[PDB]
Amino acid sequence: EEQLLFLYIIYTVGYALSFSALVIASAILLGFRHLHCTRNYIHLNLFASFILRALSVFIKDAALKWMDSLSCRLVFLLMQYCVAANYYWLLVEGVYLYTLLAFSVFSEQWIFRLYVSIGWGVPLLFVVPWGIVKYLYEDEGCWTRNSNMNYWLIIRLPILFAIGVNFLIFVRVICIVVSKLKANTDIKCRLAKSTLTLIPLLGTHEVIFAFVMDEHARGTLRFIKLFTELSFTSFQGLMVAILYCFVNNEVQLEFRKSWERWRL
Amino acid sequence: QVQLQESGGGLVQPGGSLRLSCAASGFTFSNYKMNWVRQAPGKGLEWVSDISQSGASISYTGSVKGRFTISRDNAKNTLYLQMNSLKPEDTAVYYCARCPAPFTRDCFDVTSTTYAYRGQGTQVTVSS
Amino acid sequence: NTASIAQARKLVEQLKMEANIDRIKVSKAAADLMAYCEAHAKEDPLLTPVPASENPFR
Amino acid sequence: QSELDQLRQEAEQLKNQIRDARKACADATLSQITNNIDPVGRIQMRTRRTLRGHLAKIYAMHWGTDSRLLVSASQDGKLIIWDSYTTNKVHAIPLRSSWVMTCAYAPSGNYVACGGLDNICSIYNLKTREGNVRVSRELAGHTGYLSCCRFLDDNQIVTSSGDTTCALWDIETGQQTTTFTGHTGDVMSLSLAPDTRLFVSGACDASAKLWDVREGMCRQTFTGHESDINAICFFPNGNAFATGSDDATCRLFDLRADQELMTYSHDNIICGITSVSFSKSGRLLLAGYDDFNCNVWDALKADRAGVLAGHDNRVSCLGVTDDGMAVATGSWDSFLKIWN
Amino acid sequence: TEDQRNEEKAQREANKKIEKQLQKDKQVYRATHRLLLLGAGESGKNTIVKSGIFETKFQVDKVNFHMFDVGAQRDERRKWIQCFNDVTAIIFVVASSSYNMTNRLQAALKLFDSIWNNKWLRDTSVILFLNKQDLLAEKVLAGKSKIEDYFPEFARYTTPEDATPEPGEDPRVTRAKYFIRDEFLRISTASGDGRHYCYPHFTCSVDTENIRRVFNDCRDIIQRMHLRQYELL
Repeated sequence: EEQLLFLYIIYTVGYALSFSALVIASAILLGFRHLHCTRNYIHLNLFASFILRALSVFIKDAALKWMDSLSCRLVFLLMQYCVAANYYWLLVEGVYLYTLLAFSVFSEQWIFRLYVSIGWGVPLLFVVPWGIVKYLYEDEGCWTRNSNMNYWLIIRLPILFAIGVNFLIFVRVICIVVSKLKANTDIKCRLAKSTLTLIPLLGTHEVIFAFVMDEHARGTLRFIKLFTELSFTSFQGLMVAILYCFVNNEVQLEFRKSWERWRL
Repeated sequence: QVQLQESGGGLVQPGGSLRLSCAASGFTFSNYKMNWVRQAPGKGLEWVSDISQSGASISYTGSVKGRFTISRDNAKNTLYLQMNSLKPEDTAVYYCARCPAPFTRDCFDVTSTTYAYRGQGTQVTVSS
Repeated sequence: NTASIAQARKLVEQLKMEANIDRIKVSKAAADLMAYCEAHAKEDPLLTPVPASENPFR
Repeated sequence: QSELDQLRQEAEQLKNQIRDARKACADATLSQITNNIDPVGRIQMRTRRTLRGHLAKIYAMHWGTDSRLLVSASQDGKLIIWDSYTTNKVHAIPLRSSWVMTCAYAPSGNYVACGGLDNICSIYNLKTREGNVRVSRELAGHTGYLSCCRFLDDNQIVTSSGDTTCALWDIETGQQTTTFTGHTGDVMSLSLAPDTRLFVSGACDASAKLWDVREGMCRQTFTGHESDINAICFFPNGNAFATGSDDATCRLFDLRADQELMTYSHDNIICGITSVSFSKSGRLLLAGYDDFNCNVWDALKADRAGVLAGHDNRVSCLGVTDDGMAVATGSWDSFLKIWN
Repeated sequence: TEDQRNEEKAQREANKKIEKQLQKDKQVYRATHRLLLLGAGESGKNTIVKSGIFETKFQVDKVNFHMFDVGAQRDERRKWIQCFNDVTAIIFVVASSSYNMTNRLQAALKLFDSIWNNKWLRDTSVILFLNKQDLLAEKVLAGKSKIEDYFPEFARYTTPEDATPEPGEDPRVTRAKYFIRDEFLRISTASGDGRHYCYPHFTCSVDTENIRRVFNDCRDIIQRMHLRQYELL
């Protein structure tokens, strides 16, 4: 049992640190009033999605510790929505970054409304029919348990489609970055840093882990693969928060200016 | 009153040597970048050389590179220009011009036709 | 020269006009400025922060 | 030419005579006259309003004579008249040329003026003849960019331009009635005297000139600054004025003493001044800076009293209401802030 | 106090109308790239573009461009050049056939250096047009004028290995072209950080691809600024 308990402590501290960093980053972004911009709004929405997913995981943990008609079914429905909304908000800011780089015409309010719709409403568009099928066709007392693979495809396919589209966007952005770097010696270090900062933002660790590590093979590698995967999904929120709020140059200048005004 | 008086010019044989001085007053000398500008007869103002505030960054035009030596003394508020190998094409009125603003790296309008912060000029004639 | 003589004459005559003016002592001008500053100190909202009752920006 | 040489000799002799005359009047300095005056203390003004709506940087603002309305000009090609009490926008005038560098509000409140890289000063009829705001008159005499403009009244306006000249205009005829020449550099700002009989102008030659509006001649020339003068403003008495230049200093000149009284500078300030203004009593000198703050100076002493640090970009303009109630600052971050 | 409430309601309605108009104005403003066309009187920019300031609007690939040419202004620029700090790019046109005819090329170099190091222009990119390429080629082929006379470092300068010349070009013409380009790039790279960039372009006064060059340079500038906002570059 101690083998899984080592996974539990990292899986919990990772989600705690991520939640704390995300709420701090949301406070910082919502406060200075000079960072108010469309990309920062999308970053705040992504922070909210990550916070909601962490809260859903903590609710699942509390329910497991406590342990059936409406509580178990409704919680699982929000569990699936929180996961789907977080994944689709990674796509939305992936699409927005690609839109900025390789598009010209866009109406700010129109595109922002469309991105909010895709980030929030679209995950609801396939989670609810999955809930309807779960409640009707198999009529299980709790939706946590799964019985047939086809009915789960209502959830997995949109998430996989989002992950694939976001990976394609990541590839295109990396190509653009390397093309820019070529026009400017030591381009490898800059490219590696850019990719390492872009990975948590676009959530491309899933496809990389699925490729380089094979899920079909078990053994001693199963513990290592599961450990690294769980640790990375636990620390993804913390990494995003650090990289796009704490080490952000604009945020550091805002903090320095706020401290300088107090000194005066 | 920002005043710049340059003295030292005059008639000199080809291949001769002349030293141009520029006495400055009315501003903090060490805070500004100085320039030397000349106007050939019948032509416009042409930039010649400049020296930074501390004197550690010196630039010349190609025509005089290796021949002219700009120098400044912050204590005496004086700007110098040493001339070593004069040519008939070097005959011009030489102006001691100051950059418009202190502590800046850009130096705009230093060769403008009507530009304040420039001396009256000293005549340098090279002939036989 | 050809045309700089005209602007030189203009500068000389302007300097002549500016030189023949009446100047007062700097101490007197300083005293007058000080007197004006004190005679209006109670009518300067920026000097003494006015209470918010009659401040239209609170 | 010997004629030019002797003319220069006469000019420098006259300058020496003027310098000697000014030196003889410097019996005592203003710093030691007001040494026993109690310090103003610490001035702590807060931002009360933040006017948003401009897309690009702001070069000029002008308070209304009612101390409530103000007009601002931004490079997006817009004139906006604000209601500073309620932050509501009253008018939003689209400009024919987007490179506006100055704006003036008429004392009667019936007109606003603007100009810039296009050498035209445009007068706008604010009062609704039929409901809208349109161009009333365009003044196209100047051969350089318009840097400042101030209404003497309706139908009279004084403009300073980059062609080193100031002009006096008749709005109905659209023609210059007087041209003020003598500056050797771009004229950056002008300030009208309280009686509107004289005005001072600061130019890029480190000189300020006192002009006679009626006679169209330069009465006095003031020197002492080391770089281009970007701002100028009379003391409320009318016998003195303050300047702000790129040499990171503010100076106070006296008309009657015909020289400098005080210098307002600090070792930690190495950026130029973009705008200056006095308080209602003239005890405080407010100066905007290239760094994003504004400094409040004692006028009778050379010590700083407070700082207005609210802007995220260069402070380009500022002004104090006619009743001295508040001071407004424009900036390149496209925001106007009301301080109190 | 009902009159005060009515006046406040009317003021709020007027403010709402003004903000509604300002939204459309902002949408138009963000979709247009402003350009400052700068150069000497004989640099050839008058033919390239073919009152205090002149204005021309051209649309490339459905993208709006707003290029401003400075007209009736004095030769002193240190004050009105600050109006173009937020411009998308400054198009600098230089007559490459002026290294001897008044060292106009040195004056252009000094102007470019002043633009590059100005504090308010330290975020604006420069599209550099080395104009009059045909005249420079014919002057180099004639041999009457020697560049080393006014640029002594040209004697010891070698054509860079990455230099891609036109098929029918004398190596001397290519060497002169790239020497002038590197003369500008020495200033460009001396203190030019990632804030702003230079885009050299060997152009003729009559080239149908000049608008395409400007479009590509502006697209690169926008992409670089977007990538820097995300701290990717």
